[PDB]
Amino acid sequence: ARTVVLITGCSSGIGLHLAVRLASDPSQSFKVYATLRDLKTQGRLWEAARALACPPGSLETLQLDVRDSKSVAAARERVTEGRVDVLVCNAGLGLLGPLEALGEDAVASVLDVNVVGTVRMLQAFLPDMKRRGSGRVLVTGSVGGLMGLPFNDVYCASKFALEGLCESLAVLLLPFGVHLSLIECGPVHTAFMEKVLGSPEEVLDRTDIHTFHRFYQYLALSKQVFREAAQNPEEVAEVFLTALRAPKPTLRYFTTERFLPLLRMRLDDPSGSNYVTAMHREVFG
Amino acid sequence: ARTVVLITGCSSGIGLHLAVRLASDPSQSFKVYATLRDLKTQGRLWEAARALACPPGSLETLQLDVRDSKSVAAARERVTEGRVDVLVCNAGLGLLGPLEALGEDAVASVLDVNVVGTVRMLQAFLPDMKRRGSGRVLVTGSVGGLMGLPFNDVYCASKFALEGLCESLAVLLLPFGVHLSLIECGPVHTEVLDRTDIHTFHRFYQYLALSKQVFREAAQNPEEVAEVFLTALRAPKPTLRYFTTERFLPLLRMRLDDPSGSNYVTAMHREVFGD
Ligand SMILES: NC(=O)c1ccc[n+]([C@@H]2O[C@H](COP(=O)([O-])OP(=O)(O)OC[C@H]3O[C@H](n4cnc5c(N)ncnc54)[C@H](O)[C@@H]3O)[C@@H](O)[C@H]2O)c1
Ligand SMILES: NC(=O)c1ccc[n+]([C@@H]2O[C@H](COP(=O)([O-])OP(=O)(O)OC[C@H]3O[C@H](n4cnc5c(N)ncnc54)[C@H](O)[C@@H]3O)[C@@H](O)[C@H]2O)c1
Repeated sequence: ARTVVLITGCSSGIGLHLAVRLASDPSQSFKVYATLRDLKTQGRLWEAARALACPPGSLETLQLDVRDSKSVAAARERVTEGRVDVLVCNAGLGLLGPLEALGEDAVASVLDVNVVGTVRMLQAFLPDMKRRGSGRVLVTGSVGGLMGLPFNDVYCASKFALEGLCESLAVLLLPFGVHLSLIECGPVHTAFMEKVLGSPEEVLDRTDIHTFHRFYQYLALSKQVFREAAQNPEEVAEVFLTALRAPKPTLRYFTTERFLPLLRMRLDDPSGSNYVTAMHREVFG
Repeated sequence: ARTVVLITGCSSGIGLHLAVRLASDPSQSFKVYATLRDLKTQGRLWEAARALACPPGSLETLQLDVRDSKSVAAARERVTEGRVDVLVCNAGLGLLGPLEALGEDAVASVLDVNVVGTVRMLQAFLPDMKRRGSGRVLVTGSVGGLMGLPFNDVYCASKFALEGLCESLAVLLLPFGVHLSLIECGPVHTEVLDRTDIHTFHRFYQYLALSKQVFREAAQNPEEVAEVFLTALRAPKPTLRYFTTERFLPLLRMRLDDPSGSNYVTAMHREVFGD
């Protein structure tokens, strides 16, 4: 087709869905390069695609491991049209747990994938859009990049780190015609969190009884939030899509006004003391 | 003495000035574990402290490299007292430039030192505090951790990573007696050509030039920053943030005013590039 979109992190969730929405889109507009970290895990994208009947050629998958800077370089050359209209930054990793119980390897893959991963991504793909003076970069936000969430500290820094990188490049990209937009999402129903929790034992050995106590409390709180407010991957799909569509795009797109109030309280209290109060209260009463 | 403080990056700047000020406080109450990356760079500290009259024993130095879990562990192991009343997470690194011009290694070091290094201290030190149900963590934050800066993306992400990381413990730690705080700072005294394209190149150079003017306009002294740390340190109800200046408050308030990030991007693009 004609608008060339490239998405990172597609064997499931937001990537998968964002991918097949676009490949299936009726106006047959974009050609979607669904990249997966490990190509062996692609059957789900494929059925998805068939399930919505993406016309043949509207979608190609590639292997892209955001950890691997050659892997990135590699994907790129495999893009036939010699351009990327919209480049969607989506690969992520979660990390839930008492600060002092997280593995060193794990704090480093979260920041490698979440932060270094978007960095390596944008580095490979931004240059050429700057040249053409046209280009669109979409980056999956998280409420956790705007406000701090008990027991998700490392995850929070990466989401927070992502707004640091983005609003920073946004100021420089203005005049190029390359538009950067983070897509902040609240809880999305994808099993991003299924991949996230060690077991009681781990937690147990790893931390104090008190803290061990606060974690299940959050855990039970979060679940309830989840079950009461998560959106579907297809909903969020639609949000990249609109921002994607918009002719003069803002820096942020909300997938929900859900947390809006709370994001305001923050902004309204610079000592950051009020927000802490609430969160604390809302999470542990 | 009694308030045992452990502080990172102290051979120069805020670490040096915070380390000694404390050691020489007139209430002769803090014990200062000033730690450095290379002990072969510790003259000024000792010189400062010697020149400042510090109670014999009030100051000591350990070799910590926040990039090394094992180096973090031993420093910890060297705190004879057995508690840590004030842990000062201060070690940081800048990284500047055209993003597509930054090397992978520079990028990962700034994330290792600025972000993974505060994770390490915190995990070395918060459990004991939780236990005591007492302990203050002051963290050296930045302005660039508060809002985007052209040609500083990695840095800004590291510093923005700090905020969320600290903002996150701030909520949990509440109940255990521990308090966390970032001393938000402004400027403080103390391959490109090949890797980027023309337009990006000039902006880059335009940015630099203006930026060195503003630093000299803005830059405060370490002496001043340490005074904010100290205030914070005495706050019975110490907030999550403390600011060493109000130059960046307006901009701050702007940013929090338009959630879509649009105004800021404009204001700031404007500010760095006039025209
Ligand atoms: N699930 C939620 O509730 C939620 C909320 C807001 C934002 N997010 C963000 O959305 C994105 C996708 O999350 P999801 O909910 O779809 O979870 P998911 O795990 O279902 O999908 C994430 C995708 O990227 C991943 N990925 C991990 N490591 C990778 C690597 N090295 N290279 C390439 N890809 C890698 C996964 O393999 C998967 O393909 C991430 O940025 C996540 O942080 C998720
Ligand atoms: N100076 C400014 O204008 C300014 C602005 C805001 C925030 N900051 C922050 O101040 C902190 C550093 O103070 P500075 O800016 O005066 O820097 P500096 O370069 O003067 O500080 C040097 C000290 O930290 C170093 N260091 C580097 N890696 C280290 C590590 N892994 N462990 C321990 N020490 C390490 C050296 O050992 C030395 O001990 C960082 O958080 C920096 O981001 C400074």
